[PDB]
Amino acid sequence: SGPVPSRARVYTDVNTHRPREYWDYESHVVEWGNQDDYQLVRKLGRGKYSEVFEAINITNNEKVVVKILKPVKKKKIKREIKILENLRGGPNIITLADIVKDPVSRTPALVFEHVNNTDFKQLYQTLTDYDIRFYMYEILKALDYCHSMGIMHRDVKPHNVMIDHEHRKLRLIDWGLAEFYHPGQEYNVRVASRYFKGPELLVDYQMYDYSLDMWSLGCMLASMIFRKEPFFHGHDNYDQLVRIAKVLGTEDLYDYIDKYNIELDPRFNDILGRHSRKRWERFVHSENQHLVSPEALDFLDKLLRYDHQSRLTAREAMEHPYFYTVVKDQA
Ligand SMILES: O=C(O)c1ccc2c(c1)nc(NCCCCCCNCc1ccc(-c3ccccc3)c(Cl)c1)c1ccncc12
Repeated sequence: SGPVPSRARVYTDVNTHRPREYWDYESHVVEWGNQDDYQLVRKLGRGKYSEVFEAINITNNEKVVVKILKPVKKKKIKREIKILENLRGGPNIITLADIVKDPVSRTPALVFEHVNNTDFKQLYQTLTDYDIRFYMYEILKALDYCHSMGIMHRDVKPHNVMIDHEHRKLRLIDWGLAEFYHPGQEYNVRVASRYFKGPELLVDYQMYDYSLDMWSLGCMLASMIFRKEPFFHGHDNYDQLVRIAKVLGTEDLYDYIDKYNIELDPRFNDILGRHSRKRWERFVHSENQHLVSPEALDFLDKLLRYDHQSRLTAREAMEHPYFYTVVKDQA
């Protein structure tokens, strides 16, 4: 008869109450600066939609990052631009500094603030239980902010979180998959990295909301405190749901399906099976116990839920006991 609809249980109407121009990005007009103000120094990394360079602004001699965009639909470029401008200034959101086009190739590029990225190779062994709480809280500062601004990020993952540990500075980057939230809108489920896709993505439930981001955050936290990168190591989109089902159990998954009347792809009909809801203690071992704790496991369990309505919000997460220590130190 159809899927049951869903509404975000926070920030539901934030966008309706704004002027059309806030979220109607398709009609945004963009001011292309001259790429010749910036000279590229070196390639800092590529990806599916872009390549990133360290660059220098020749007018003020300042270090900077230029993100040249591989061809995407014109709407998506305006979308990312509109969203960085609405989010500009917000806590731990990367700052868009300029929007330039190349003179000859006419290909567009966004110019961002430079962040001395701390080497994550040596950062994986000098990570204390406090540092994970501290930097997890910084991510929620940014997630709660953009959720409160009506924007879901949809691509939270390690490669999209930068840390300058020297100065305890964190930045949430790549907003090219982010969208505005609009009650009742149906979204594209083919988003995010495969290991961070939320169950609502894998069962093709299009009416999701900010809580999508909390699942991803739960996948990161789990890989951190258990030192298992990635925590749900599926071999494709279908098996990714099975890898989740082997940890969360099937009983809750089929409950979720019935609650929202989601019709399950028949490809799933013979690979899910019957699996119990495991206990988090299974994943705890000598090399990772120094980060696992009763609070962390409680906080993790309240993030990784099938039903997107029941995951904590970003604001609820900050008020969890897991962060009681970093919240007092910020005083
Ligand atoms: O496209 C954009 O908008 C954009 C904007 C600006 C920049 C950009 C892209 N790309 C840059 N270079 C790409 C490098 C890859 C990121 C490295 C991943 N970082 C691991 C990592 C560590 C620790 C944790 C963690 C989590 C929880 C608790 C403790 C630690 C996590 Cl989760 C991940 C860049 C460089 C310099 N300046 C600006 C930008």
